[PDB]
Amino acid sequence: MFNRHMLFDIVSRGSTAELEGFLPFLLAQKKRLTDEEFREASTGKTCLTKALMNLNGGKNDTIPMLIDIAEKTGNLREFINSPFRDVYYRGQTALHIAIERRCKHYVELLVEKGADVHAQARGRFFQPKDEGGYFYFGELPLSLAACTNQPDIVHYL
Amino acid sequence: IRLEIKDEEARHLSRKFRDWAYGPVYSSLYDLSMLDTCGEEVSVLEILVYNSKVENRHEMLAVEPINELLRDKWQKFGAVSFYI
Repeated sequence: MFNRHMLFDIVSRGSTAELEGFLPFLLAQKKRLTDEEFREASTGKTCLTKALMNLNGGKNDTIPMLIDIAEKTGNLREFINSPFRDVYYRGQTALHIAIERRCKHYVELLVEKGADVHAQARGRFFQPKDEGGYFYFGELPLSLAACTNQPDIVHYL
Repeated sequence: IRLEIKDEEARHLSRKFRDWAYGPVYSSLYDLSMLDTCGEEVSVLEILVYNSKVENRHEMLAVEPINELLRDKWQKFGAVSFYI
């Protein structure tokens, strides 16, 4: 459809045939992918961040496609590097989520299209247990890959 | 108490759940359906203390949720009732 609630669902459905024709649809109504409304007003969760949460065996084909639509609008260093705008999960990006669920194929895709390595997930959730958070890793994706028992991203970063 | 059913049709009566699994940290979820009966007749936990005369009640309180369920209402009611 032409609204946001259809688009945030089908990405979790993972059906790229139900996402056709949206790239010149943004050519018609001049809208960017992270302009005002195709992003959560409470948190800042975008379509690419939603794509990495719900996975189909750790594989969603919308992930290179959401970068493809962002390339034509010219937001490759913005649609990837848009952190969370909330307070509790503040600063978490899509790079933090792909390292988290061990999508080594998709970690390589983010940096080659342009990803900020030094994005800090400095939210109140990412604090130590004395400060109120549940898990601490030093706010860095290089430190996150060491904390997830995965040296394979550590070789790649 | 540790009841998690894979059949996906008898799912609404399952007891143990999985909220979020961010790597090393798992977020389990136990239902307090009959453990702390607020406005009901009689509870599970009451029979563990007031009614059961079996020797195994020391081990039976050492199950997973009740070790943390008793620490819930101790932190809320212990410091208050002592000061009174």
